[PDB]
Amino acid sequence: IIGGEFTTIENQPWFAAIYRRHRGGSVTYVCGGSLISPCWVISATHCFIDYPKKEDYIVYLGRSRLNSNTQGEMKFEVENLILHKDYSADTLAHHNDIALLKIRSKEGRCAQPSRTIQTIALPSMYNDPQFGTSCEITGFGKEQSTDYLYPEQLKMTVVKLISHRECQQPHYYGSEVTTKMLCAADPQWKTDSCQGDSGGPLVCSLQGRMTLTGIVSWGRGCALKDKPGVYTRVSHFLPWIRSHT
Ligand SMILES: N=C(N)NC(=O)c1nc(-c2cc3ccccc3o2)c(N2CCCCCC2)nc1N
Repeated sequence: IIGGEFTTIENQPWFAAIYRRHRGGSVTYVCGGSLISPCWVISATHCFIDYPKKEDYIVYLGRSRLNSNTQGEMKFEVENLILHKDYSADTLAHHNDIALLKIRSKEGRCAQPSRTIQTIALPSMYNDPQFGTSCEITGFGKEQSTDYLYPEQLKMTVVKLISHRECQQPHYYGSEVTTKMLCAADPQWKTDSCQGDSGGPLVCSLQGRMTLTGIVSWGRGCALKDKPGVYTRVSHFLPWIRSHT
């Protein structure tokens, strides 16, 4: 997250931290995700497509820091890793960039909700907020495009939904953005998602309820003028989600 503010998991209790085990033993951060039911985390396919073996991954819920344990956190193995069959990537865009992780503990349990661990509601079909609506994004991604390190503390920021009509402008993304994507950005371009925020939540208030509107997917750079964050449009994938859970 470029700009924004540091936060703790209580603020975004559905946020899932996804890591990969390396051949050799080291464990590195991969991507964010969102808990949509006790046994299911939703994320982005591009996070896993290189290393698509479920045994390689560790998922934490209730975790506020990248490389230290948070009191009350829970750790899971990935029982199922479900990537979208119609995934495709070009130079920039990732199409159908959505993935489901079924989580199970060593002792065979799913998430136990708590102050730090809660599910997020999915939107109703083809129902998104109007453009200009402020939404929140959360993650452990880079604080500056040029940084080598990820932040140790979770962050969040606010971005505003941009219309399909504005996003498709040539100086924005042209035809790279589809109707199954959403664009969001800061009016000054000063705050944004970045590398390591992929798979995390874009959350909007929809009919007086915090709702998973988008999943962090791609962008050209981070916090660059005329280059919004692009998000998988969750309200266009409900049959896929319902079917695969
Ligand atoms: N909100 C956005 N505008 N953009 C995004 O969400 C986004 N950006 C980048 C991004 C591009 C970039 C270029 C130079 C330096 C750092 C960079 O990070 C990104 N990476 C991070 C680069 C490593 C491989 C993974 C792709 N993923 C995103 N999902």
